[PDB]
Amino acid sequence: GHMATLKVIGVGGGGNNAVNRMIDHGMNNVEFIAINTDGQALNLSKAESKIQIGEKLTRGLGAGANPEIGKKAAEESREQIEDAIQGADMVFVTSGMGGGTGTGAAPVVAKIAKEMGALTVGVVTRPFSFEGRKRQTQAAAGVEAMKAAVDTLIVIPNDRLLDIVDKSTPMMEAFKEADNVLRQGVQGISDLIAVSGEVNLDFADVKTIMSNQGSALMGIGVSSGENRAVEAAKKAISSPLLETSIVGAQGVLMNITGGESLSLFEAQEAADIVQDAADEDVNMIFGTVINPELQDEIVVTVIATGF
Ligand SMILES: Nc1nc2c(ncn2[C@@H]2O[C@H](COP(=O)(O)OP(=O)(O)O)[C@@H](O)[C@H]2O)c(=O)[nH]1
Ligand SMILES: [Ca+2]
Repeated sequence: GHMATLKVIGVGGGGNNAVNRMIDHGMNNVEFIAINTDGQALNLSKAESKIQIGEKLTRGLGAGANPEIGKKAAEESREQIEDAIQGADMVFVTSGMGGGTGTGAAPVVAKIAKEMGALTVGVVTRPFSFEGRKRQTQAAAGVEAMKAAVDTLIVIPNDRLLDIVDKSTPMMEAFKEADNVLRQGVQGISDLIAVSGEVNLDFADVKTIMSNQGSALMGIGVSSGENRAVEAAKKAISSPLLETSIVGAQGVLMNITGGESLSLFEAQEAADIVQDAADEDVNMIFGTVINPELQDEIVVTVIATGF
């Protein structure tokens, strides 16, 4: 055996910027892979592994808003993509839908990951409405192709970022908020793999919840004090940036981490928050971790599928 190998793959411009920001944030025990047609951008990537696709197609330029070029680029470079993926137990593919490279290449990358045996999760954005109808239609086709290629898919409509900014919030700060969805999803899985919990969840439970499902939610909530478990649970399933909310989820992996004070009653409260918000008879895979380093803080991690 071995400790489950996680890789995060950015595809196209937005995907590679997300990768750069995650690397800078400080994510460890995860392999980052940068994939792009655009050689200028790739040269500035902080990823250990860089794959320039479509060298013969684009000659180092981007795909110029043509998803067919992105797709053919990924197909041209299938063997480099396979080699980069090799060894992964789980692959996260992140990309902004609507352009030429991500829209076409990301679903090929996802297909390669899955056909190689990796549990494959996509986290992708839809374009802002101000970008126009063609962009939205191209992105929609990209989303549908991603859905057909991944085990689970998380979609972030960029329009939702307009819900969390004020008129002065810098664009890059809004982009960082979107980054949180993938980054915390990855970190929650990394944490599950690395610690043997008092009620343990491991990579086999992640596979059960995420394999061949469709839409997904991945969230984390942290709270302290009086109603900390309910508050943390509510935060975990809060989805202002998510196309897919908790509502309708029929399978949930939920892990609760706390100090020695973590109460049985609290654990039930948190479970009930998730079950009630889903408004379904949820099949739960429940975990608990006692970290005595923690004091009054409680952390609730949720992965929801089965929509
Ligand atoms: N949230 C977010 N969205 C992005 C970012 N970069 C690009 N986008 C979105 O992604 C779409 C495609 O852009 P890009 O990834 O550069 O295109 P590509 O390189 O040709 O695949 C754009 O239409 C934007 O909606 C980013 O850093 N954050
Ligand atoms: Ca564990």
